[PDB]
Amino acid sequence: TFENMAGVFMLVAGGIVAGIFLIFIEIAYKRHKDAR
Amino acid sequence: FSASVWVMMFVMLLIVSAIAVFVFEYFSPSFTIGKAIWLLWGLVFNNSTTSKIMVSVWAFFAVIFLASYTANLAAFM
Repeated sequence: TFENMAGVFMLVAGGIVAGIFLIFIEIAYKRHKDAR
Repeated sequence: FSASVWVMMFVMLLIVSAIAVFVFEYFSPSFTIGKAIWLLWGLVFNNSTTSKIMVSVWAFFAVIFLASYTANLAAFM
């Protein structure tokens, strides 16, 4: 509806998508280091 | 009682499920078609390896949505 619950959702959505984008590359680098 | 617009959140859930399935498929390097949907629908709701753990962060949004839904249903009567 209005800005209230749109914003309260988009903040956590941005946090989750940033976490997904960071964790993928982090675990990829960790796996590459482990299997060097 | 909930989703007054009735057109925003009901398609946001669909698109977020679609992108979750897409990223689960992309994480191949268990089944994307069957298991991903079941785990997504059994994680948000009570009724029901490494890649699953790192994407289990969606439980925050799941519990927030459940709390908001139950609060709205209890306070809109």
